[PDB]
Amino acid sequence: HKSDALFGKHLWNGGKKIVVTEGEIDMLTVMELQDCKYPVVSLGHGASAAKKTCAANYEYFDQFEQIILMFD
Amino acid sequence: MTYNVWNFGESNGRYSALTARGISKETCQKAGYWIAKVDGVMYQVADYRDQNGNIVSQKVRDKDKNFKTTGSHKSDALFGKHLWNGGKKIVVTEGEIDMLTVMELQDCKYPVVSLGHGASAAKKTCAANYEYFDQFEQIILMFDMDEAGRKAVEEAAQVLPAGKVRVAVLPCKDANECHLNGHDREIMEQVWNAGPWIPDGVVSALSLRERIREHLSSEESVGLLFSGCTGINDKTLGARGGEVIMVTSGSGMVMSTFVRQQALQWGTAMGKKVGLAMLEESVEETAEDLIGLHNRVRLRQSDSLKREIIENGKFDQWFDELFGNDTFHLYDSFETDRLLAKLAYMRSGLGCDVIILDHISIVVSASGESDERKMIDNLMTKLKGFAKSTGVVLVVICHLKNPDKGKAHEEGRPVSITDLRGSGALRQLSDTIIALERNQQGDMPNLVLVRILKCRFTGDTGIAGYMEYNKETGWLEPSSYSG
Repeated sequence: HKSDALFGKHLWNGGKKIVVTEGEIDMLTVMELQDCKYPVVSLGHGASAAKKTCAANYEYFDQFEQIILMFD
Repeated sequence: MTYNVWNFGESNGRYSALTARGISKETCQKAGYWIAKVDGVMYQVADYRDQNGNIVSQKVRDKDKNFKTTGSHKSDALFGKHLWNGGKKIVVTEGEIDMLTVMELQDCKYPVVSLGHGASAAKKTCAANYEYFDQFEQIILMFDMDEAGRKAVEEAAQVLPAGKVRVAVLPCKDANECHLNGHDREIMEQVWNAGPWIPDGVVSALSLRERIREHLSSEESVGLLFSGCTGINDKTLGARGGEVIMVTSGSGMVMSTFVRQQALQWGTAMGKKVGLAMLEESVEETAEDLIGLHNRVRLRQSDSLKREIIENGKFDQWFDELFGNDTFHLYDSFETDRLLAKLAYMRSGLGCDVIILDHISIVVSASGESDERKMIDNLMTKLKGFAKSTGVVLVVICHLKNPDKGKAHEEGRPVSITDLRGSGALRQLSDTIIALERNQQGDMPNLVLVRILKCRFTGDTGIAGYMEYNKETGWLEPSSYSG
């Protein structure tokens, strides 16, 4: 479980907008409500490792136009 | 083991016309798009076969927009592939349905295959097939007309053979959206004779019509008029968005007022939201200086009046008056990259249209590096980038190095672009250069001159008018003056 883990990450390479949720279940949620058509990933160690997991992924996230942090 | 390939007949198969898509029955029949129905529900089955003819895999659909993939869908799957072994030209579409489309419009006489995992696996599916595709003279990539769809094309052509690739350009999302009442003839004009490219920054003029039109209406000739000296305006035609205005001069606080004044009238007379990064002074401080300036009184510079308006309610009144239109916002301090970022969110987040950055001379934080000569330039660019990239108006204040030649700055001495600080970046990257001179020991110690030192948009430059300091109100008033 590397310091840059994002659950759902492999689904999206680019886009106009990517929601990023705290945990896996919440990702599953946004992935519904949207009929799984847009991007959602969840924090790999979520909660506390928000800073590390994120900066580990600058490039990946910059692939999208706006990053919507939907945390607790 | 892996999901068995779906037997035709076993599953109640029919080669029926897709009435929903304008694909004929005869069409589905040739590419191998058949309609089964197993255990009750009716599925759409796409038959992927290798060049040898044998069915290697299936991609099955149900109504609601689900899937089910039979056989072994290898990393090189091309739907339609088995139909063409050679040719003068082969269209390559994103999905099965779009393949069925080109296969129509052409009476199924020429070659079309669709990507096996299409969308995202454009690079892999394609390079897997170098040999197969090289069997044709030119490869016409007819992918989706969106974000990821142009990307697909790019990654595709990269791995595809030599000077054969040409990009398809349709009026709508995909080749089928076109067919589904619209422009069959638009698809056609592409199959024959499409354009060339895997250029991520090269942009043929033709392909700019729309971007241009919308520009012409959006952005504005007489952009934001300098205040306090028609002249500045006459010669520069204002501060057009995405420009980078650079105010400079000698000891000029004159300079820091001038900018301040502008901030003022842009954020009040005009509707525009100003953003201020006054790196010299505090955020409280500059706010005061605005309020006082807006009320034509030297506010900070007076113990008595401060007290007076705090008590007589005039402060909360003036403050509301000036500020309460959420129009001014200030960067408040205590890096380069770090600054630039803040400035950006002013633009992007709070969406101000002017950012005034008072005093470039202050670089600040990332210390192990030589000449401010060099670095001044590095910043300069990021700024011009920020500017043009985002269309914000960026006024940038900047202070002058000091002659070594005879007459000083307060001796009026005029300034040239050579006279310029930096080591070229500003002397370059800036669109308009306004300088202000002030011979503070002379005939009019309060008279200040305004050179336009440069102005891309017009190139009309030179002396552009005079102003006079009212030591009393604090304003750079406009003045009568010439020869």
